[PDB]
Amino acid sequence: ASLTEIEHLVQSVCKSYRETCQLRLEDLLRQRSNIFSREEVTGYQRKSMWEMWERCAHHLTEAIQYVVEFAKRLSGFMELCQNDQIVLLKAGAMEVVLVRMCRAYNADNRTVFFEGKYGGMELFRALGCSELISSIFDFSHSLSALHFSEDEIALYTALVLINAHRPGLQEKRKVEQLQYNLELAFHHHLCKTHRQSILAKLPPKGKLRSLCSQHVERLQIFQ
Ligand SMILES: CC(=O)Nc1cc(-c2ccc(N(C)C(=O)c3c(F)cccc3Cl)c(N3C[C@H]4C[C@H]4C3)c2)n(C(C)C)n1
Repeated sequence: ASLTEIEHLVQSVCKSYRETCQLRLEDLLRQRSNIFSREEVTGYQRKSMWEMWERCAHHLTEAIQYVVEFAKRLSGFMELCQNDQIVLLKAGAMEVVLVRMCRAYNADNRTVFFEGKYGGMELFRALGCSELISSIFDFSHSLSALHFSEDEIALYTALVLINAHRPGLQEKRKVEQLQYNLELAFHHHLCKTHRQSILAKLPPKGKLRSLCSQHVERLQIFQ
């Protein structure tokens, strides 16, 4: 599986990402100045956990939808069997959602974009999940320091999803072979862009898994 050919793989992945990222980077950057007032924040803090949750769960389900679209446009993903398609999405999707959040986060003032404006962690107080929210803000913050280009995220999240060590896989070797080509592609694009430095700054092995184990833990869905 050759080199001119991983060059096309890099371009292609980067395109799928761009075609499924839901909010454009430009808009997020532009809207940074648009912050929630002291009153608009109080409004959100007054609502019940249940209304926050509805709003949050709808935004998540749309985001997952986009992640699933992204996967479906990566080379070879659609050629894997259905059970394997599912096992990779079930295991990675919310991890990708989480990494995609860092583009909507603003290290200047510890704020994130949500429903048309930018807001600190206190916006989400009726959820009663200060610990979890707070550790999402910290992961988003130490990711914002890498100044991850859009293409690096696309390649990195392609590797979040395409992972042959997910328990449950049945054609492991065909996943391995997609994963390998994607790893080379990321490496090679880092070398083309002089950005090899970022490989050592990326989430320690398992930081993402365990933040997702913790996140998936709220099924407020049950009620
Ligand atoms: C336009 C818009 O608002 N989009 C939007 C909003 C959310 C969104 C949707 C849901 C969440 N929250 C709050 C949760 O994922 C969540 C929950 F629903 C229940 C308990 C704990 C958590 Cl973190 C958050 N958080 C978590 C952390 C406070 C920041 C932003 C963010 N998303 C995600 C798909 C990226 N996209």
